[PDB]
Amino acid sequence: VLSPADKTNVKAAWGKVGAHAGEYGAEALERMFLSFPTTKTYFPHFDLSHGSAQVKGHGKKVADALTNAVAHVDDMPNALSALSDLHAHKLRVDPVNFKLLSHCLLVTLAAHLPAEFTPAVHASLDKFLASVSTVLTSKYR
Amino acid sequence: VLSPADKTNVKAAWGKVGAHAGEYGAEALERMFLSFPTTKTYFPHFDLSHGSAQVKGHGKKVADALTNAVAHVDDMPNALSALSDLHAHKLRVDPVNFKLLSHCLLVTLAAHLPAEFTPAVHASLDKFLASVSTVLTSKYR
Amino acid sequence: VHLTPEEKSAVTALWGKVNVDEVGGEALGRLLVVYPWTQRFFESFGDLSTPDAVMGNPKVKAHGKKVLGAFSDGLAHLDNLKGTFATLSELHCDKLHVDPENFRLLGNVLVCVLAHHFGKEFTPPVQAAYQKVVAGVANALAHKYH
Amino acid sequence: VHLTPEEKSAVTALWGKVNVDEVGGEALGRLLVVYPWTQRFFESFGDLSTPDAVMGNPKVKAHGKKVLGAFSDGLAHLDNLKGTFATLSELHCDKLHVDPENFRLLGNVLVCVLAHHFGKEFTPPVQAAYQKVVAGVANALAHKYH
Ligand code: HEM
Ligand code: HEM
Ligand code: HEM
Ligand code: HEM
Repeated sequence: VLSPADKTNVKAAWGKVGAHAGEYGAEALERMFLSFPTTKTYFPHFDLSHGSAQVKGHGKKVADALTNAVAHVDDMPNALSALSDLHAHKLRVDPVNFKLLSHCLLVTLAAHLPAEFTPAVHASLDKFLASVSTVLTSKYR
Repeated sequence: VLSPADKTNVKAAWGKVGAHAGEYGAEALERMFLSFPTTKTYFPHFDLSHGSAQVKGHGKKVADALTNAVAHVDDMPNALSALSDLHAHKLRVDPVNFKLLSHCLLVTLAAHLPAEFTPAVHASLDKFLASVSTVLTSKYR
Repeated sequence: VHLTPEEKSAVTALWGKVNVDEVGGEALGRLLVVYPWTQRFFESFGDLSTPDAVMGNPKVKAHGKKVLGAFSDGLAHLDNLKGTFATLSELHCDKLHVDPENFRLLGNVLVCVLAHHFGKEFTPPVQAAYQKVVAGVANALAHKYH
Repeated sequence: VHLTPEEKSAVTALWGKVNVDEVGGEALGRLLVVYPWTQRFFESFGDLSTPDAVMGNPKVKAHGKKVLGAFSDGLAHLDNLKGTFATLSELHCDKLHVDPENFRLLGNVLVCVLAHHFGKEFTPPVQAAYQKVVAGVANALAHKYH
C-alpha cells in the first residue's frame, strides 16, 4: 500500500539511524511503557525501570526486525511471518498497541534525526509502520 | 491477510447472496445513512430517504464492486485500483467510514443469511471488507 | 442517551424477545472469534484454539451470560449509564486494562448477534437506536479513562 | 486527566519555549500530509497537493495558530477541559462533522512536532505528560459524540 517515493525515505531515514537502531528501539519501547502504562502487562517478566537491560535487549531486536521489514518491504507478510505467529497467535497483542509503539517510534526517530523527519518522510514512515503492524497482527484465529 | 479458508466462506457467503447483491448493498447503505448520519455528507446531492432509487442504484454499484473484489482476491490493490483513486484522491473518505460501512454489510448479511453467518464465517467477511477498505483508502497523497 | 421515544419503543420491544441466556454468550464467542486478541483477557476459560470450542466453551456462555445482564441494566438506566457502569468501568480499565476500542467492537458485535436472530424484524431504524445504546454503554464503560 | 506536580512542571516548562507562531501550523501541516483525508475539511484553504504545498500555505499556518491557541487555553484549565472545549466540541462535532479519531491524530502529530523541535529535551517522562494532555483535549473535543 506504499509508494516508490515512500520507500526511498523509509531508507533515507533508516540510513541516518544505521547502527543506532538499538539505542532507538529502546527509547521507543521506553517512551511507550512510560506514556502508555497498560502496554506494560505484555511484559510481566520484565524489569521495565529506566535503563532496564532486558528492555534494551529487546530494543535492538525490534529495531533489527524493522531493518528487515525495510529491506524485504516488498514481501513483508512473508519475511515477518514468524513474528505474526508470535504476536497474533501466541502473545495475542491488541492491534491498538502497535499504534502506540509506532507513534513512539515516530517520536523517537523524531527527536534524533531532525533533518530526515520531513513532513513527506514522516508521512511515509507512518505508512510503513502501519503495514508492518497489520502484518504482525494478521494471522489471528 | 486472509487464510485460504477465509476465501472459502467468502464464496459460500457471496453465493448465498447472489441476486440479492444490489438489494443488500442498498440495505447496507441505508443502515449506514441512518445509524451513522454524518456519512450522508459525502452524498450531498442524493435523496437518501427509504426506497430511494438513487441509493439502490449505488447500492448495487457497490455490491458489484465487492463481487469483483471477491474475485481478484489476491491482487486487490490492482483490481480495485481505480476505486482507490475515487475514495482516496477525489472523495477523500474518512477511513473511519469504511469501518462503518463494513459493519453494516455485516449486520445486513447476518439478518438475511442465518444459514451462513456462523463465527468462522463472520470473521472472514470482516477480514475481507477491512482489506477492501484498506485499499480503497490506501492511496491518499 | 438522548434517544427519542421512537427509538425507546423499537428497542424495549425487541429486547423483551431476547434470549437472556443465549445472546450474551453468542456475542462474546463472536468477539473472541473475530477479534481474537480479545482472547488474551480470557486464559482462565481454557480451550479457544478454534471457533468451535470457543462457541461451545461453557465459561464463555457462562460469562456472556453476565455481560448481557449489564446491557439490559442500562437499557432501563438510559438517563444514567455513566453511573450504571462505574464499577464495571473501574474493573475493565484500572484492574483489567482492556482497551476501550474493544467495548465498541463488542457492542458492534452485539448488534450483529441481534441482527442474526431477529432477521428482518431488525430494521435499519432499530439498528440506529441500538447503535446509540451500544455507543452509550461503550463510552460509559471507558469513563475511567476520561 | 489529572497529571502530577512533577508533570505539570515539565509541561508548562516546555510549553513556554514553543514558538506559538510555527508549531500550530507545523502540526496542522503534518496532519494534512500524513493523514490526507483530513484535507477534505479544508478545501477553502487552497493549494495542498504536495507536502511543501501544504506546509508552505499560510492559510494552514494561520489556522494552526488558532488550534495551538486552544491547546494553550486547555493546558491552563486541565481541571475543566470538558467545559473549556464545550463550544469547540459543538463546533467540531455537530457543525463540522469531524470524526473524533482525527482529534486523536492531531494530538499525536502535535507530540511528534514537540519532539522534532525540542529534540532530546523532549524526554519520555515529558511526552508521557503531554500524552496525558492531548488525550484530554481529544476526549474533551469529542463530547458532543459522547
Ligand atoms: C513495530 C512493531 C513491532 C515489532 C517490529 C516487534 C518485534 C518483536 C520481536 C522481533 C520480538 C522477539 C522475537 C524473538 O526473539 O523470537 C518481539 C517480542 C515481543 N513483543 Fe514485539 N514488536 C512490535 C510491537 C509490539 C507491541 C505493540 C507489543 C505490545 C505491547 C509487543 C509485545 C511483545 C512481547 C510481549 C514479546 C515477547 C517478549 C519476551 O518475553 O521475550 N510487540 N517483538
Ligand atoms: C465496501 C466499501 C466501499 C465500496 C466497495 C465502494 C464502492 C463504490 C463504487 C463502485 C462507486 C462508484 C464508482 C464509479 O463508478 O466511478 C462508489 C462511489 C462513491 N462512494 Fe463508495 N464504496 C465503499 C465505501 C464508501 C464509503 C465508506 C463512503 C463514505 C460515505 C463512500 C462514498 C462514495 C461516494 C461519495 C461516491 C460517489 C457517488 C456519486 O457521485 O455518484 N464509499 N463507491
Ligand atoms: C461493553 C461491553 C461489555 C460489558 C457490558 C461487559 C460486562 C462485564 C461484566 C458484567 C462482567 C462481570 C463483572 C463482575 O461482576 O465481576 C465482566 C467481566 C469481565 N470482562 Fe467484560 N464487558 C464488556 C466488554 C469486555 C471486553 C471488550 C473485554 C476484553 C476483551 C472484557 C473482558 C472481561 C474480563 C477479562 C472479565 C473478568 C473479570 C473478573 O471476574 O475478574 N469485557 N464484563
Ligand atoms: C483536538 C485538536 C483540535 C483543536 C484544539 C481544534 C481547534 C479549533 C479552533 C480553535 C478552531 C476555530 C474556531 C473559531 O474561530 O470559530 C477550529 C476550526 C476548525 N477546525 Fe479544528 N481543532 C482540532 C482538531 C481538528 C481536526 C482533527 C479537524 C479535521 C481534520 C479540524 C477541522 C476544523 C475545521 C474544518 C475548522 C473551520 C471552522 C469554521 O471556519 O467554522 N479540527 N478548530
